[PDB]
Amino acid sequence: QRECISVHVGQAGVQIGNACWELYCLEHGIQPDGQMPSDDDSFNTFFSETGAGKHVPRAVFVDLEPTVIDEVRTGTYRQLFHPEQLITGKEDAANNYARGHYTIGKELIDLVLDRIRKLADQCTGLQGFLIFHSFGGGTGSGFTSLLMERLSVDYGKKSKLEFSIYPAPQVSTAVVEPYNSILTTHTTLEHSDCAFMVDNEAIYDICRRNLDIERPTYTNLNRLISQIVSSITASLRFDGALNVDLTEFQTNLVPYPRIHFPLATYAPVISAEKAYHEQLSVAEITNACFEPANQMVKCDPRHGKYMACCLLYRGDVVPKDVNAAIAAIKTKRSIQFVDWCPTGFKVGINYQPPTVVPGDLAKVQRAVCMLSNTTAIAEAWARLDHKFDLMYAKRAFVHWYVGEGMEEGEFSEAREDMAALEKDYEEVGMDSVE
Amino acid sequence: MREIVHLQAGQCGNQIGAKFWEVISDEHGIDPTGTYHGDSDLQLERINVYYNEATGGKYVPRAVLVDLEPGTMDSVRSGPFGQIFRPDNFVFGQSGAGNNWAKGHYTEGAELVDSVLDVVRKEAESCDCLQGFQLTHSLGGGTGSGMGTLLISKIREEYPDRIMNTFSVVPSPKVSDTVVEPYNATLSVHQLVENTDETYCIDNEALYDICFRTLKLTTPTYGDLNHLVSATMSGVTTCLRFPGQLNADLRKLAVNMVPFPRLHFFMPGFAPLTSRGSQQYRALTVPELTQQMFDAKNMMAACDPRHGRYLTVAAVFRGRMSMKEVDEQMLNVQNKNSSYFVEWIPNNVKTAVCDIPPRGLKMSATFIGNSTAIQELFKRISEQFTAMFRRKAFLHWYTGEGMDEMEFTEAESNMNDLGNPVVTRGAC
Amino acid sequence: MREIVHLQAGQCGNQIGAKFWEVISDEHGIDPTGTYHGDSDLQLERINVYYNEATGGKYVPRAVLVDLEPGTMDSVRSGPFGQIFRPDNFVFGQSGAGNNWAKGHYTEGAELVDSVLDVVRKEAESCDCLQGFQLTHSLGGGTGSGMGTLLISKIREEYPDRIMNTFSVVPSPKVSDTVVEPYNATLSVHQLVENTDETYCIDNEALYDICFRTLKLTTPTYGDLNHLVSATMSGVTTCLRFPGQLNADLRKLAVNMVPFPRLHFFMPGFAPLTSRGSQQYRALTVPELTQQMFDAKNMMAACDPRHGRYLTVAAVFRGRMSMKEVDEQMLNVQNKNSSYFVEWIPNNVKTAVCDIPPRGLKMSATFIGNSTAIQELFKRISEQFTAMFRRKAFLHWYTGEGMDEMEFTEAESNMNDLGNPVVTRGAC
Amino acid sequence: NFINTNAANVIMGVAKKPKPVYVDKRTGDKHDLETSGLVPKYINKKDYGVT
Amino acid sequence: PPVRLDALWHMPHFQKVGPHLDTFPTEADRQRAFKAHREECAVR
Amino acid sequence: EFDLSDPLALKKDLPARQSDNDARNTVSGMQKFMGEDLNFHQRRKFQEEQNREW
Amino acid sequence: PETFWIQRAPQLPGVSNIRTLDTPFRKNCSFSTPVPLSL
Ligand SMILES: Nc1nc2c(ncn2[C@@H]2O[C@H](COP(=O)(O)OP(=O)(O)OP(=O)(O)O)[C@@H](O)[C@H]2O)c(=O)[nH]1
Ligand SMILES: Nc1nc2c(ncn2[C@@H]2O[C@H](COP(=O)(O)OP(=O)(O)O)[C@@H](O)[C@H]2O)c(=O)[nH]1
Ligand SMILES: Nc1nc2c(ncn2[C@@H]2O[C@H](COP(=O)(O)OP(=O)(O)O)[C@@H](O)[C@H]2O)c(=O)[nH]1
Repeated sequence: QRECISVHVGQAGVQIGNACWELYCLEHGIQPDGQMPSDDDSFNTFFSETGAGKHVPRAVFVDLEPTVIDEVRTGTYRQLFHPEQLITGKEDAANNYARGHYTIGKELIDLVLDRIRKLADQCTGLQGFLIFHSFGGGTGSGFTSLLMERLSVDYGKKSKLEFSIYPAPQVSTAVVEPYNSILTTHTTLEHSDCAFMVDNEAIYDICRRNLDIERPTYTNLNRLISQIVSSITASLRFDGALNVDLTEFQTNLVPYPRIHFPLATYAPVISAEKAYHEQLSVAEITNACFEPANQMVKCDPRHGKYMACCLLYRGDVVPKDVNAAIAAIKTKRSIQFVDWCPTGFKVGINYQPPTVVPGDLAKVQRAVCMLSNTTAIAEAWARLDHKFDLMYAKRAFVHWYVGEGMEEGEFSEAREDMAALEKDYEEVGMDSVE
Repeated sequence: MREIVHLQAGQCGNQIGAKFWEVISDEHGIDPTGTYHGDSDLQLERINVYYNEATGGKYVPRAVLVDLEPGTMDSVRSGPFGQIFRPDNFVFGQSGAGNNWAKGHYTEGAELVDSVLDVVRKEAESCDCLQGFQLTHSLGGGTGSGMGTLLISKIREEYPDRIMNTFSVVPSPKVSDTVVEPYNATLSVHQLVENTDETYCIDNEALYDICFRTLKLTTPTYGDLNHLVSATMSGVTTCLRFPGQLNADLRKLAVNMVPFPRLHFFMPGFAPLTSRGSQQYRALTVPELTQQMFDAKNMMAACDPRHGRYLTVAAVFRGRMSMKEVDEQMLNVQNKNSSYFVEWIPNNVKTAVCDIPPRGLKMSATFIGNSTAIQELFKRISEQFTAMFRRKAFLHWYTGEGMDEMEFTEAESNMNDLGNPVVTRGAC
Repeated sequence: MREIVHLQAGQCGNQIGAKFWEVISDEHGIDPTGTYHGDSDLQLERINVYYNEATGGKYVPRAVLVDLEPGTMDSVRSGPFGQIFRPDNFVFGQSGAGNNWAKGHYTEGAELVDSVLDVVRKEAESCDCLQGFQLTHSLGGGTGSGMGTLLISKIREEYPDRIMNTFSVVPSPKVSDTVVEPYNATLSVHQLVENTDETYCIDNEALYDICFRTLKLTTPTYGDLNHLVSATMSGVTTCLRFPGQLNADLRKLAVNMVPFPRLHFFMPGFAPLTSRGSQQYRALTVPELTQQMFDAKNMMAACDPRHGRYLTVAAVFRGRMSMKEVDEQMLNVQNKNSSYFVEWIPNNVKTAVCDIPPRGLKMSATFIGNSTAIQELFKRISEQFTAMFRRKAFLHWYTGEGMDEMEFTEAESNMNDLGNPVVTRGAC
Repeated sequence: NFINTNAANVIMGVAKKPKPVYVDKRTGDKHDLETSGLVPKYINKKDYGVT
Repeated sequence: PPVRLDALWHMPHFQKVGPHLDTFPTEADRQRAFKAHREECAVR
Repeated sequence: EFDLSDPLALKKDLPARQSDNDARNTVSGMQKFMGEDLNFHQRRKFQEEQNREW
Repeated sequence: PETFWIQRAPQLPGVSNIRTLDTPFRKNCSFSTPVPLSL
């Protein structure tokens, strides 16, 4: 009665998916074959017993290009995912939102919505639809938009979170990313609920400084994103003190209509050696989530004001120590906070200590995950705009989009609404002087 | 599954693609006789990109082998990997190239293009989804220019939504193997521009410079010159043949590298290269890879990037490597060289990483660059064409095969109308 | 972590650097095959200053060997520690300077400096925090003067905030190996002034003085003369390379050793020096190191400091040793010899103590001295120049290479402009 | 002026009305929509219900 | 000194975009808040 | 993933062409080419004695 | 004449079928050889 359908879309997705579902498994026991090595019903949030003792993941990996999903159809977890829940296609989407929301994407939509319906007609109480994608890619920005919109047509006002890889603040692995990103935000600004954002450059540093990994790859990063999906869903899988469901993150975060881009930040992300010298206490873990060097989205939260921050304490966290910490962070005049939000600190205290994947990160008996909606994400939208404009000015790399189904004009309407978004962050910022 | 129809025209294209099939069958574990004997199951996962399956577990390369001289087909059939191609795919005609674009484009070349298209249609409708075509030729000379561009036009007309990569060997300034290289190149670039999607200009000057300065060979010859081109041929088409993190196939390189339809001329490069004396002094890492990729000694065209701003760059790495090094090194190149990159494309460098390296090597990387500096390659051909055309030199047989002065004038005008966009985008 | 790009100009500079690299390789425990064979883990702690790591645990020097003749590269490669350098940074030229500053600065030097700058840019790129550069050259002669100073100027253009340490073999009065060494020295001192950060004036005459009288050698060689230089090279850049108390690197020594932005000519000296017949009678202690260091017979330049005022003095001791004795054997000097020291800078002596001593020796020290007496060398070179310039001689093969008449005149003008601010401070 | 010509080219162009293709299997098998019976195509004829 | 660029180049065509979030009460309240926005963002 | 994070990785890596006849080095691994004439000196000696004899 | 070509002959690009033994650089136009005109 607490199931959560997960639609992983794109390399990033299929890849964060591998990481996410490995943690999911090691947590409930489900071995890389389904058969749980028991000789109880918590697994239902993500798994679905067949009766023969096989637990099948409740997910729909979708990628217009093979390769990524195919390495999952021939690997350790090749017997867990039901073949028809790993829906690949034939041709890619060349980092072109156009061929993801119009041409080579509107063909896989029918089947994916189909599978999503069967994984819904078996749920006794769906909580939402956690969609994982990358703002910067064909399937990531294209299929998600189409999928999100078509979902809204069906599942109407049903929750639909969006863990995403926000464009980088300097690195970037594409030359057309800026475009796809602005186009995506536009088609999902009104169709998505609370889209969480994790920048890669950030995790890269958090892994070189806090997790002692000099040369981090996508897997080190992916596995940390899995710990975040755990805390966000921990309450509806393990017992705690202040449970937090997946319908409250839309209410206790998204303030006004458009604004819906919370940012992620994890706690006790230490590294063995540097854990033999740390009391990882509720306070330490919390103060850390508000340090402008851990925010997993390079966006110095100091150059902006907090709008709503929901903390999620997973582990041995005395309820009193939580109230104490939030108090201390409030006093600190460095951390700011808008006036229209006296109470801006939400708290969820579960009990299951963070799970240790045989790989990296320390065994902590306490850890928090903050999800604030800082107005300091405005810098990011401005940087994305500088980029979109530096190119749209010479209608560069637009032939490809008009070369699929995106009428030139759409590019304008998109950036124009992204400018509206920026003007919104200005209003939600200014404090009534009355 | 996606697949690529390979085409090779002229002596140059035939020999380069022969070395290419040698390289890629070495990668995929295919023996000379066509069967498979390798070591990994990740080699037959995507073998249906270049090899059609036959009876008895045999893999026949999908390639159309076109030439107008009936000796280059014989040499390809008798080469190292000669008993691997289809005998039907050896399409030819007992005639002469005569290193003549008119004789390759309006003559017995046009009398052979129908049989060539029949073979191409066989290999293109023996498919389920075809990514596109990969033609290898030389612009300077016959066949590869004439048959090559005529095949380019008819294949583009028949299949209008498939990617198309042409590896063109373009004439060289200091030495010329044929006299009428500027005529053939001027007549061929006009067909290259408004037909193809990815054109790779490989110059013999840069090939010999890699042979001398980087590799320090004693007697470099055409086997090694085509080996260096097969380098980038293998490097570009690796994400759709072997698994990786952040894959990028032909169309996903073309989208990120072709900002406008006229600009698709690239400068390839492959850079785990070192001499046998400097081999034991190496420190093979991703920063060393970027160091060898971004210098103007490994790039395989005779065009200096110091004379033009980089429009787009793509780096297709091949090896087990950290993505942090790759992202930070591709940022560091852009930051340390600011005036060599255009400002209106922010972060104009694309990254792809495949896991499986080339066999026998820990780690490789291929470079592709669309730059302003493709100026000089078309310009020198334009002044040489103007010099040889003002005095009507070597032209009576060009008009004897059925051409006109206005087609030559249009070819020169379209060479200049390719030069001016890459003039203006090099100056904001 | 810091790095030092080491560059070598001329035959003399190449031999000096060859002995320097033998000394450093012995000091860090690196065998001629390039790998590590040592006794302590402190050798690998800061080995990433002069060496970069390669495959198989092989450390390669970050040295650029530069010469205009392909005859010294062969000797360095055929030397004992010859198979340790990169084969690529042996930058030679198929020409000859022929003992000519004009042919070092305004001729074939101008297009060989581009290749050297490419190599130096690669070596500086492979360094996260480069401390600076270390050029070994001879002022009197071709290559080392002209190309050396041109390289110094262009490296100053490329990297402004990095220390430039220049070991310069200033020509001697007593004996001459080149007739035109006054012209070369006069043209090189100006570019040493209006560029570098620290210049160490080593003199062949004083090297012979040390090797004949102190070491009591019978037949000294250029190997011994270079050994004396390499000793003070290691003694100067040993605090940044080995741990110790009161460390001092190149920038610290420059800060405490130059009072004024031009006055960066120094007088090195390394003196725990014993004869083989006097080693068993040595009582090596802290006052003996200081007195042999400060005696005016172990200097490495023919500039007798008792004729001038010590503007600033720095000393880098090496070994496990006592700090009252450190401070007291320098306070004793400062108070006992008061007229040889300037009065406007009290306590004008800098102390460094490296802990790890030179191997085979218990305890050592090196010396750097900025003094009024260095003006003796410049008056001597100026008198040689004004003896040879008034007759307009040895000059057609300086003006025919691209120079002008007046260039020598402003070289002499700045050469005597050095005459003022190291005589005014010697006479307050 | 090639900037203005390319800008006019991308401004004044209609795109495709692209061809409808649907994928039925997990592998990616494409099938055309009109020729298959899974579309109303022959309902809207001119001889429907009349001789 | 490490000088800073002005505001990043955005389109002069897209600097005239109207609002999509009427979070405030009456219009004079809005400009009187934005006067403090100008004055407090002015440093010291 | 300690293989791409090991401080001692360069001390256990091998050069691409460790020997003149390495079994790893093939057509795909581009460290062994065909124009590098090992047989250059012996070929010149054979040619010179041929010239002599003829 | 012993040449670099005649050493590397069965690996060179532009060498036809070596049916005889003395020179690999003979000409073996037997594969091209259109089927009506062939023995
Ligand atoms: N953690 C993680 N992030 C990834 C991974 N792959 C890509 N990303 C991020 O996502 C961005 C692009 O990924 P995607 O949008 O998913 O790529 P795609 O949609 O599959 O498009 P193509 O694979 O190029 O056809 C990159 O800029 C990366 O920052 C991954 O495997 N793991
Ligand atoms: N890379 C490479 N280039 C070649 C080779 N053989 C010939 N070429 C080039 O091909 C050019 C001439 O070929 P061409 O006359 O067009 O041959 P044709 O097309 O059969 O007429 C010359 O300039 C050569 O540089 C080879 O084996 N490899
Ligand atoms: N210390 C030292 N000095 C040397 C050595 N070899 C040459 N010199 C000095 O170099 C001077 C002549 O070298 P030079 O002509 O300038 O060589 P160049 O720079 O290549 O032109 C002589 O006066 C020597 O004193 C050496 O091995 N050690």
